[PDB]
Amino acid sequence: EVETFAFQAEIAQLMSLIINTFYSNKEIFLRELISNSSDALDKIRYESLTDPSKLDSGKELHINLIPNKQDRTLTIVDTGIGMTKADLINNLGTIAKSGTKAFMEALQAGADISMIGQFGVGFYSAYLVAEKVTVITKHNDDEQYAWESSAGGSFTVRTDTGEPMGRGTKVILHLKEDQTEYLEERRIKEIVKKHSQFIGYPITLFVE
Ligand SMILES: CSc1nc(-c2ccc(C)cc2C)c2c(C#N)c[nH]c2n1
Repeated sequence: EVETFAFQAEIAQLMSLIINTFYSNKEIFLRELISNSSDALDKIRYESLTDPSKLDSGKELHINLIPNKQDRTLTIVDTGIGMTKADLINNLGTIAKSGTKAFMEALQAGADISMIGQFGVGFYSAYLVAEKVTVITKHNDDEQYAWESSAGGSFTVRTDTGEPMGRGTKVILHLKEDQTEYLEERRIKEIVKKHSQFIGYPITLFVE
């Protein structure tokens, strides 16, 4: 069943900072998560220009936004390259130790939280609006895994059973009680239009 890991001290810190720092422009979380999905989809793309059997786990390269009012969740699904178990543990494939260093320094020197994606740690912006984040992932080589964290210094990794996905990553944001605006069609559309309107892959906003 479930393995528990300690975040590296630098990530544990960034996350406390993201969670605790007063910052009203929370919406940038969606641009950062769509920008990582797009990066993951560029990667599966690049790979398949030399090995087309890579697209056998699925040819459609896209991004879905799925809000669920009853579960209070907003899910970003992509059919990107996915992460193997080691990717997920090595904090979701990021240089997060060195990025938090560069980021926390960039903040000292006049940056604001909205620039987080320049240091390749934009994922953690999910903790502006979510109390809990589950990342379900499937890379061609490996199993389907679930990663989960409610911050506080640890995360879990397990094998995910059932809901097979073929290839990619889902980020499920369990929203905080007072960030439910991010479940509204109108607000999601406004934010994609403000910050993500020239992404290179179709983004579909699901209706409830
Ligand atoms: C390289 S495969 C991959 N990785 C990520 C991702 C990247 C970095 C981090 C810290 C976390 C995730 C889930 C996403 C992601 C996010 N966030 C959305 N799709 C993704 N696909």
